[PDB]
Amino acid sequence: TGLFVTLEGPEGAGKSTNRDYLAERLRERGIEVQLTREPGGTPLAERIRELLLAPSDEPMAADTELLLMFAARAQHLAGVIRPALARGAVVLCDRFTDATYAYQGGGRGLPEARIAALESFVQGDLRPDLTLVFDLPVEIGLARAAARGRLDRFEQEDRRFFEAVRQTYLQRAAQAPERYQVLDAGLPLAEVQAGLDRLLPNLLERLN
Amino acid sequence: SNAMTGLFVTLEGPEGAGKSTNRDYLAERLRERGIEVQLTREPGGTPLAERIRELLLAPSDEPMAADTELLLMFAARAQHLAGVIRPALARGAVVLCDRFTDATYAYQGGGRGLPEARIAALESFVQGDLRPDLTLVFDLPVEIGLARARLDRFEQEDRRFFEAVRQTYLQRAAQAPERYQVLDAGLPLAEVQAGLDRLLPNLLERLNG
Ligand SMILES: Nc1ncnc2c1ncn2[C@@H]1O[C@H](COP(=O)(O)OP(=O)(O)O)[C@@H](O)[C@H]1O
Ligand SMILES: Nc1ncnc2c1ncn2[C@@H]1O[C@H](COP(=O)(O)OP(=O)(O)O)[C@@H](O)[C@H]1O
Ligand SMILES: Cc1cn([C@H]2C[C@H](O)[C@@H](COP(=O)(O)O)O2)c(=O)[nH]c1=O
Ligand SMILES: Cc1cn([C@H]2C[C@H](O)[C@@H](COP(=O)(O)O)O2)c(=O)[nH]c1=O
Ligand SMILES: [Mg+2]
Ligand SMILES: [Mg+2]
Repeated sequence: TGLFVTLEGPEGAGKSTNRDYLAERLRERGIEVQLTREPGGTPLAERIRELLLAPSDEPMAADTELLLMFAARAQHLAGVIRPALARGAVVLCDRFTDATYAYQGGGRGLPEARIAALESFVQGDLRPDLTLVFDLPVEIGLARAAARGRLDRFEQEDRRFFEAVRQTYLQRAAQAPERYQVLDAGLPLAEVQAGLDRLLPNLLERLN
Repeated sequence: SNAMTGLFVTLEGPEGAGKSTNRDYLAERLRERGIEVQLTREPGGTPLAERIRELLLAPSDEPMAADTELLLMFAARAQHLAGVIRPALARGAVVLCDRFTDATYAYQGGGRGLPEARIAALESFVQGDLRPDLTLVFDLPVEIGLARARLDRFEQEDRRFFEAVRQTYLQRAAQAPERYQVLDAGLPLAEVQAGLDRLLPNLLERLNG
């Protein structure tokens, strides 16, 4: 009886920031909210995250990257997301399978059909009830993120990779607007959050 | 490098059957004949695949979902295939691989109860049409193997789990006998190894063919 909401977008778009904003808006209204993120969300899934992000002189096969992302997702679904939904909680999840389509499909060039096969394999028919896409020019997000220290495997990638990621998110949202809301994350944060405030009534609608 | 066909041999069987011992025995016999061998094992075989092995085998208070276990096994396999197995086959090596996808059917299918069709789907997903040229099944009563063998996640399972493992290997071998050889791993090691000596000419025939 819960509601599954995911947050998506390029690096530095404001996913993590706005996850916490939405959580407070919901919690102050007396709603139980479970916050989580991918890859990760459980101790084992966090170990898989570490493998996915750590640079190595050994190149990771694209299939390995895809399978690890879905292995972490399977564990996270079983351990956190499904139990929260069964409790009737709102789950706010920072990244989910749209990120796999964007990064592994758009970025890595893996066929959409292969990603879809694993989506069905891991999730069955489970999909987010609502996905918020925080869209902006990738360089603006990269500048906000201001990566410091050793870059992780995805931070190592070039602009073409991240542009493909961005465009894949937009393409997927355009094909199923009933499930997606695209926010202009290039707006000042106060304006992005006003946009979120305006979606609140509907979110509650889907929820109840 | 050299561009000739190699041979993909896998070794399978219940816990303590003698897979690892006999992989090394075969390696020594082939190297005595001056044949290039690539030794490897699963899950593992590359730095990343070995980190995945660590997650698969280490006990934890957090239950690992069966789907997670299956996907991790195949993620390690994808990396291993790309990094070690395919290149070895392309340069004409005999790959001697301690466990491969038959173990997935046996442990994740027989043991865990995951549907065979789901494992088959991932097999095709990860391997395309690639299968071992020869799979050696070291078969014996599970209690004998266990009495040979701190325990990892799989070693902690019960006897019915291990019987399912054993029987799954035998079933798969019976269905595709052109690809499998079942050895009686309950014999003394020297007799198991005499059996391996006896099959070496056929192994070499597959390598040359
Ligand atoms: N609309 C915005 N305008 C200006 N700065 C923002 C905006 N959204 C987020 N930021 C800032 O950008 C940085 C990255 O935000 P973050 O939520 O970590 O992004 P993500 O999780 O999408 O990578 C943070 O310092 C955050 O305060
Ligand atoms: N046929 C055999 N008879 C007696 N002992 C054996 C035999 N095969 C292996 N062993 C011993 O049993 C133990 C497990 O062998 P190992 O090769 O590690 O098995 P596996 O890799 O199949 O678990 C080792 O101590 C090994 O020397
Ligand atoms: C969830 C998910 C994340 N990723 C990447 C996006 C990010 O670069 C990284 C996670 O970083 P993040 O926690 O800051 O969002 O993992 C994928 O490539 N595929 C996926 O399915
Ligand atoms: C290769 C593989 C191994 N396993 C298990 C069998 C063993 O208990 C364990 C590997 O340990 P081992 O080195 O002794 O063979 O992994 C699976 O469950 N599925 C697989 O696909
Ligand atoms: Mg973030
Ligand atoms: Mg062994």
